[PDB]
Amino acid sequence: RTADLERARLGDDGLDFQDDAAQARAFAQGVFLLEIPEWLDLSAGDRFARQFFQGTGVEPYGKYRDLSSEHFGDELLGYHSRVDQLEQFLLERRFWGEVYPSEIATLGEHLTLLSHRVLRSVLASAGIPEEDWHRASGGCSETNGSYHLTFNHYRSAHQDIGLSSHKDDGFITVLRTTAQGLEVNRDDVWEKVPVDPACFVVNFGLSMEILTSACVTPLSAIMHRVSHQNFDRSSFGHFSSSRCLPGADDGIYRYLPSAGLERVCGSRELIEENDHEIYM
Ligand SMILES: C[C@H]1CCO[C@]2([C@@H](O)[C@@](C)(O)CO)NC(=O)[C@H]1NC2=O
Ligand SMILES: O=C(O)CCC(=O)C(=O)O
Ligand SMILES: [Cl-]
Ligand SMILES: [Fe+2]
Repeated sequence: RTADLERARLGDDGLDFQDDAAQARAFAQGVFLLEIPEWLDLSAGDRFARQFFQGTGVEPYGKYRDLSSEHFGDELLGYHSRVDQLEQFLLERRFWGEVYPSEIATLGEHLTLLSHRVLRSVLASAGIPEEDWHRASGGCSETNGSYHLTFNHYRSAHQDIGLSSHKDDGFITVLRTTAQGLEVNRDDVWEKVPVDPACFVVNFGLSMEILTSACVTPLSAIMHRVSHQNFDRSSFGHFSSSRCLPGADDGIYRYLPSAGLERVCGSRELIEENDHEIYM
């Protein structure tokens, strides 16, 4: 029914779970709760998620409904109506300063540095050598990855599932949710993720699963979905991927213990393949 997730916070040494066993469960499941720093203001992001889809009559964020992928030269970006209840606004970090409201780009930057700290804690626990982190993470072990700040709205009038079962593409997703609907399939049973507006939900994407698939303790990309919503719902997430610019793709790698990194596919290629199976 309801998943019982481990809870972590970022501290002086990195990710702090209650004990080492709890960290191992969290990383093995591929999903856990992360305490939101008390200084971090999420209210503008919350408002953007409630407004982005409403058009230019609605201030200050409704106008982002009018920015489609054409305006960015990148089919992933801008406003997208999906086949499920979900509609989205997606923007990669290279456009945040120019295109997002200033306070929304600020939020994106805070989340990038928090996620960077989360990812480095995970890479260390996997025993991957530090000098391989940059290439293994497509730049996300520093701040050279591809980062999408993505706003979600579930149109409860559409007779669809909220968002189909899927795995995220990348290494780390930091998910901000304040209402029921998110479900996870940790072990062949769907379970509700408990709502705690004081925590983010963190999960691993396909790139984390590929990277660690040959390690002693492989880490999984959690299968998750959003159930059919009878009232409206919104949320947003920060997604870290191997640099996947249209002209500069850092590739997707698997770590072979005692050997090094082996290339599996392209970063954008993984995203296109994954977006395909999610929706059709
Ligand atoms: C890379 C980018 C686009 C790909 O789509 C995802 C995907 O999780 C989803 C469900 O939001 C697309 O609808 N969203 C992102 O922001 C990012 N990662 C995803 O997996
Ligand atoms: O809205 C949610 O809670 C989840 C959204 C999600 O999983 C995604 O956008 O990839
Ligand atoms: Cl609509
Ligand atoms: Fe997701």
